[PDB]
Amino acid sequence: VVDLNNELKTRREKLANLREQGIAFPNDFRRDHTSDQLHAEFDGKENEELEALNIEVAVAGRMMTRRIMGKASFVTLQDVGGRIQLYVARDDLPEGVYNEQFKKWDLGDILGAKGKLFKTKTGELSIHCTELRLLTKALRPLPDDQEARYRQRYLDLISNDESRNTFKVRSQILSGIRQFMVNRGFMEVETPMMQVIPGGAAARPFITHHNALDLDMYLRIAPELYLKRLVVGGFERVFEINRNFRNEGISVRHNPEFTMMELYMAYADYKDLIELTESLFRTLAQDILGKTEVTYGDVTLDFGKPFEKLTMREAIKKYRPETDMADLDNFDSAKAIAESIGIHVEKSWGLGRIVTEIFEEVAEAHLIQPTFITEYPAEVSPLARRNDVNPEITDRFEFFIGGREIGNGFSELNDAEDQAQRFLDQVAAKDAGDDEAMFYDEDYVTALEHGLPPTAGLGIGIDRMVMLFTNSHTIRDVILFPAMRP
Amino acid sequence: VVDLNNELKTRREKLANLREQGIAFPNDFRRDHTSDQLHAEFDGKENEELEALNIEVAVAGRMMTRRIMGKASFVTLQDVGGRIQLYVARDDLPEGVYNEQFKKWDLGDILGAKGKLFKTKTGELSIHCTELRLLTKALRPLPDDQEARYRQRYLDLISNDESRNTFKVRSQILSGIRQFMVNRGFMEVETPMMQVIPGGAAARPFITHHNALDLDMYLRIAPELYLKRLVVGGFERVFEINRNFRNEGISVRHNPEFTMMELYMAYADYKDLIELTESLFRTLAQDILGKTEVTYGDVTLDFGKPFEKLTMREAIKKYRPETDMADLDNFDSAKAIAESIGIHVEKSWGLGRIVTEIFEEVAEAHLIQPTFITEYPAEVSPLARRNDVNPEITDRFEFFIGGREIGNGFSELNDAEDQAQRFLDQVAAKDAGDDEAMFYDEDYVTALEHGLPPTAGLGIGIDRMVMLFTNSHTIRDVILFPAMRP
Ligand SMILES: N[C@@H](CCCC[NH3+])C(=O)O
Ligand SMILES: N[C@@H](CCCC[NH3+])C(=O)O
Repeated sequence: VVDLNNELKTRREKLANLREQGIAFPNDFRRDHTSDQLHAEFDGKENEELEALNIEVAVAGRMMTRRIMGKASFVTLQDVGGRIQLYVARDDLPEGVYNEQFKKWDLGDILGAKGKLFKTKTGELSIHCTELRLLTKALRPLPDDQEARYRQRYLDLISNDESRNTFKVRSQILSGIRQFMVNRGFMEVETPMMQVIPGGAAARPFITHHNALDLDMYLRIAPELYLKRLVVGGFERVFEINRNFRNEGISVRHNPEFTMMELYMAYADYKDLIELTESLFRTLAQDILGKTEVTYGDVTLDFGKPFEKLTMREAIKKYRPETDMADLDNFDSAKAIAESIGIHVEKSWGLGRIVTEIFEEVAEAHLIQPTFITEYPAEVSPLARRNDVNPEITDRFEFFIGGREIGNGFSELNDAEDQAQRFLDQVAAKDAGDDEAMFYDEDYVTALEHGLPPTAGLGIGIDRMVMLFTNSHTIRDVILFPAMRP
Repeated sequence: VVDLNNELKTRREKLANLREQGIAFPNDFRRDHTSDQLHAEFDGKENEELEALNIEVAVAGRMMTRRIMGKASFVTLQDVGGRIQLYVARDDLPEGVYNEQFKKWDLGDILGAKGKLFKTKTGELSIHCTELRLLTKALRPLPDDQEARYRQRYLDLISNDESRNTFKVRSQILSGIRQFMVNRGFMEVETPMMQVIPGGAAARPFITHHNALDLDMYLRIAPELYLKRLVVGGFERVFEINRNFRNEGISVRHNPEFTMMELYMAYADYKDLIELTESLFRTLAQDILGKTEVTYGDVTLDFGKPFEKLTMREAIKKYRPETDMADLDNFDSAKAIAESIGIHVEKSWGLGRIVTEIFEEVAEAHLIQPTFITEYPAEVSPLARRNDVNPEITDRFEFFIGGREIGNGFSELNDAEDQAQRFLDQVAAKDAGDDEAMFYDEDYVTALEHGLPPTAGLGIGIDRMVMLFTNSHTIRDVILFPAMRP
């Protein structure tokens, strides 16, 4: 309440005094151990050992908790790898430090300590300090909606062990993805974030202006088209992990800027990539989580049993059994069905979009276990190769875990004449009402004209993947600094 | 001249015919070797061996060159890892293929081939084809200012072996940087690209608007301030490799969006990072280039001899020996010197800026061998810890190789009261004429108030590093898709 402004004014005056005494913010203390290391190597030893071993250490961290017992105290110190106990004794430190200084410090303050190890009555490992000092004065006290954890992630990180575990694991996932890709000869590239024409996905984009060149640019909604140019140029196995910016809304399972991986391999089809995705997940879970059966909320995600495969038509029939599939071949009856399950059909929608929507509604949520849905109507797949036997559908697949879309992949359209026509279609839909349709891209049609080998491309939502790997149930739990509404 | 439009119209009609015959863009051919692999494992064998070994292969690539010799031909095929020879014989292929098809294909076309290996009269390894077919029709012919190589990098990549070598090595550098960092316990993070207030460097930024939140955002000129928040939160060894966007101009050694690495380690100072940089380069060169002495243009960069260390004052005196250092302590005389060497002094400049400028001019170009310049006036170092003995300078360093700045690092300012005052300074300079000054950042002052441990941070220009590693002499040689003027 008002506790805070007193805390501020006290911590304030304490610093102005520290300045008069000398150098308030020293940067010469050097530690040599972190809690996790100390615990790891020494929690298996007893006090008869330690006293005789006489192993001295130096550590630094944030003073979390301090139990003052007159002429001796106990402080809990928290560093990058955990918390460690300190026994602070007035006579075992230099003269005056414990009284004129230590007792005058505050919780939140960063300290440095050095002393021999031992174990307290409780069995906890501790450092009997011979030296201890203030490194950084916390002008503000430790912490105390749940959106506070997102406006000031450092506070959350200091407090919540799980967050720090979550992100540590995120790094392990990326590191493991890269290790995996390179092992299959994929080379990582960096294409532009700014683009003169945005594309490679369906989304309203962010506009920016290059002051100098008098030119509007765009934050990339996807790097797809540039990565395919690299395949034209002869990089036959490229992948890229980085942002995309979609001017959508901050609806919790969304963030305006997220992390995606795209990978392309020439002389392969969507199947080759379906099978690649399997190994990616099944291998990462095993390596990063030890087990193949993985707990996510109420369910146990079985990454060990072969991922399920259904075509869209199959999925529609499986989750809406009363469905007369024959109605899905006709426009009026398919619109009837779509509206009978409560979908508002846009004026710009054609049959394939309607069917795709119906699938979205009736089935997506039920795909809890790792699932691949295949064979999408051409309409909704502007960059995908047509199917040989049925041109009305494309060699395309989506991938779902936990009722969410974790992946997307297809046999690439390298038919430039067709690719250009699908752009005109996308441009028509845009004029017709679709704020998410694609822009026509001449330079790309051209790149294709020079020849794009047959190729299969795969996109994967890195954030959502981490969620399923760390048991997070909002994307804001896997993004260090989510975009917060003012 | 007009050759092109004939080539187009011919390649056009050839495709319309292919469509009538069947599926023009097949995606079922599967290769099993790349040129580099074939050359690597088989260029050490003679023809008496090969004929008896009878090793069959399948490959695919772009038809680069075709010497038609009547009832037999030779084609050069180029894939991700090089070129490989094909012996195409009318009778050794299925009936009709060589005449009704092969001879009707074009250069640029992507093909797939299968056949037994052997060696021609010249000693070159080749594939005596039993099967060969068209995968992708090149509706446009192969290639033929030098800016063409940048407007259509796929063309350049197809033609120029060195480009493809350059980028392959870039990947190796990044991969090696990450390997290096993680080996020292650094954890990689991803902070925002969009930011409500831009900062962490001096540069005019790119503005964008989030349509929904009615809020202007900015492309990050640097991620510095967010990475330091992570150190407040307890990640004591973080690093991040990703873009920065500076609304500068496309002046060849610049690109509006480039790749930077930042790394922070708590309980360390600028020295600890100077020494880290040494190992980074010396180790990468050795690993990636085999040698420590490395050729760059006219000079041999000696990464083996200990990097040179000079303070700015030292450097000024070394490259302008007639300089009376005493004049550098006074404002009018230091401005006199600056203007006597042809520097226009801005109305908003103070002594430290003037001296820094003088250094820039007189010395930067001469720093050819790996060099660290230390001790920068406070004025030009808004986020750096003051020096204990001399508050007028900061514990800061720049790093130079080849007359260019490859690095930047300092002991971090964790004095919130001072940090806020330096912002007011930056805000003053901005109002006074500096299009590159910093914005005031409240949320950051606050993060510091909660306490930032003593820390040292290091920034490194990844692109410029690659240049020096691949002998490129423009940044546009290390960026797959440089920003080209319309
Ligand atoms: N660009 C796609 C991912 C790759 C699709 C296959 N070419 C997306 O944003 O979903
Ligand atoms: N943010 C700096 C790099 C890190 C400086 C040390 N904290 C730059 O853009 O040059």
